[PDB]
Amino acid sequence: TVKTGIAIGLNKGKKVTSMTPAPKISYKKGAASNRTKFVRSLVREIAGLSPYERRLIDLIRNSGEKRARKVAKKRLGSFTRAKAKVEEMNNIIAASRRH
Amino acid sequence: GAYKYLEELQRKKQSDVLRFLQRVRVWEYRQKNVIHRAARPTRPDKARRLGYKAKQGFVIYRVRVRRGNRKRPVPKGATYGKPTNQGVNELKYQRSLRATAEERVGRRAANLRVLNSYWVNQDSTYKYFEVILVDPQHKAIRRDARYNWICDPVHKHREARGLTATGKKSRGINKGHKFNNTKAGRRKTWKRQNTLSLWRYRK
Amino acid sequence: VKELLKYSNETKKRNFLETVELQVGLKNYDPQRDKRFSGSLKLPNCPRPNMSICIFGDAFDVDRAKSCGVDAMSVDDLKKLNKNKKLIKKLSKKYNAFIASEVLIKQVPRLLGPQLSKAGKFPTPVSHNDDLYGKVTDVRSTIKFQLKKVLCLAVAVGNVEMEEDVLVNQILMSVNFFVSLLKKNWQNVGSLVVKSSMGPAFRL
RNA sequence: UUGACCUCAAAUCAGGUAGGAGUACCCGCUGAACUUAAGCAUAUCAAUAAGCGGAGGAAAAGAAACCAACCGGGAUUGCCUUAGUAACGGCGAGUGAAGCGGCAAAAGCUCAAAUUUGAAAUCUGGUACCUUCGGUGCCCGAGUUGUAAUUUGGAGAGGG
RNA sequence: GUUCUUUGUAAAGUGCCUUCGAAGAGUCGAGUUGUUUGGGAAUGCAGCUCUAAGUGGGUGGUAAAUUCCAUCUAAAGCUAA
RNA sequence: UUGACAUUGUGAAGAGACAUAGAGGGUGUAGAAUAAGUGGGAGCUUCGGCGCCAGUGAAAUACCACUACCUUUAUAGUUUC
Repeated sequence: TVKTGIAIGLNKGKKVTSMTPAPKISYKKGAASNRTKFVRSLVREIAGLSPYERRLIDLIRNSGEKRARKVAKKRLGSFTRAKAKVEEMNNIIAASRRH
Repeated sequence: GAYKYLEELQRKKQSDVLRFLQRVRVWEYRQKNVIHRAARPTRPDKARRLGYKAKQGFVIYRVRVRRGNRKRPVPKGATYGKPTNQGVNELKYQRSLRATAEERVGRRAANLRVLNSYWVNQDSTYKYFEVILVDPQHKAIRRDARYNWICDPVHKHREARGLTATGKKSRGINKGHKFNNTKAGRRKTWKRQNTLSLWRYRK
Repeated sequence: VKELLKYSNETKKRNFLETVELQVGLKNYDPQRDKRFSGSLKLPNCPRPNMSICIFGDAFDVDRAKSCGVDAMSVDDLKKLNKNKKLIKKLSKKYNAFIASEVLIKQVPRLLGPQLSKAGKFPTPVSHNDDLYGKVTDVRSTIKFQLKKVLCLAVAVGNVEMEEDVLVNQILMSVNFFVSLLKKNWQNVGSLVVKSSMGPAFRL
């Protein structure tokens, strides 16, 4: 990112020649793979949903996503987990009911 | 492998399928004893990540533990102190149900050096776990450069101390500024700063 | 995408059985409420002709009366102030200017209920006349919401070409998606049912 | 009818192992009161004594889901400094750390997650002899609801 | 130091390219109950209810939306001085 | 003791929203008349029925996208008690 070469500034640091080596294997622990993608949707058609996930999709198709994030946040945890949860259930509403 | 499948399957317990299988087996353990030997492990996927090899010396156990909290054993409610110190039903425990169950099966089979265990069932009155123990008596397990540490007296009753996973999470033997008070030997470290040490010379 | 189905491109030029020139509507899906703030109330500016012959009532004076007979409709002056005062409303909309705001005192008695006059809420008075004519006959789409969460407008024609009307519904997929308030729901570009006035509807 | 499989049994069958002691030093759970605040109810004492359970000669721990914001350091511990500070607190009495710097001391790793599948190649016990902490023939069973070989992110493997 | 069996159609190490590349779930977290603490919109820890994901998740000592950078890899274990 | 939730499930009736396609009726006086009612409309169509350049009102009809207000009007799946 390059520094200012001085004590402070928007870049508080020293102007040194960067080496930057090949990054670790501990960076792609969020990698899915064909092994997982496969089984994940396979066991999902076998297990399916639950009672909270049933009235969760009928909350979106009946009301909205602002209201469905307002339920799953008290149903689960963070607003970050709520964003991810609704993305999932919407690819099941569009790609199952229409496709 | 069946492990990759069985593993993610036991993560979606919120499904109607697992809750039927559960209802059957939970009643089954309920029609047994409080402590009894289980012939075959129900989760060889979770059992194998703990360290499971099918053969002589591998004792699987089932525990039917009660829940709730710890009611102080004072007759009538007899206390004697300060109100902040005078609690009764708002009393808990510094240990988890998991950890504690392992300790009771160890007072039973003391010739065995228990490994760990995992959650299997639970309704409301009881909680259920599937324990794993190893017997350092068999030459099969006595030798082998995989379990040698067990046969030594340094691994005699790991659950009684908390040298086990659940006990090391409760005992807080973790890295961090949040686990600073109890990094390793809460009391030793406590007593460490509570020590007034002076050299031959007073600086 | 827009390159596949008709939408406003190719496919529906084997479906029409009419002799006249009709304008097609484009239905979109955008969840909004019953209040007075959530919605896309703007003016989606199109580039090329929509051939919707909505005859005007352009009244200009001096050198603005001459630059009114090429791309625009009716050519009028400042003498035609007592022209449409009676009962005649043979104009979908009008268009005044800098020399017609002083003559905008006698063209107000018969244009109140509907309001097709030249006010200050929907752009009518301009000194650049032969510039805003390629925005009213070419059609700069008129919008104004009612009570529910759906909305139709206007693009162009289908008796022309393919890559000349693919830029007409291009600055519309980014115009009813921007003014569309932050008080809306899941996807501002979803359900697409494109019905003209005789044939079937194609979806994307 | 004969023979298995699953699960639960019986014996003075075989072969083993457990309890109790001690408890100076270490690892848990439970848990005080006195005292102080010139009273005393939070608080402090104290996360102490006793009590209950577990070890060894040290013991526990440990190779980061760490500490940092450096031109970043780099498992555990101990000592000097930090600093009696940051913070805590009838913001009261009081209580109360850490990274770093210096240094002693210094050690690394292995299991699940994979088709050995052109081959359960792996291991117990009996019994024969022996070179007897152990080697090897022969016979059962374990065990395929998964034992060797290989590989644990710092990678690394199927291929060439 | 002296001496006996060839370890072996054994294995280890490196160089180039391709495909890939699985890293522990009634756990994490959250609300709340209580407790310990230097921990202050909650320091850890246990209870009960809810109940996760994979360009993911933990943490950046003030809660939160929002767009980001750093930084590692829990939920298995073993080791002297 | 009282409420709440976990434990804690299978149905039946009765009221009942909803996702969905058809259908249906509302400004009483004028305009022979069925108006909160918008945009396209001179034609959609082997007819021509209305139209319509026309006309009246607070407001023009088949060609009607339904973008609608509305239906405790019939249902192909779930729902609160």
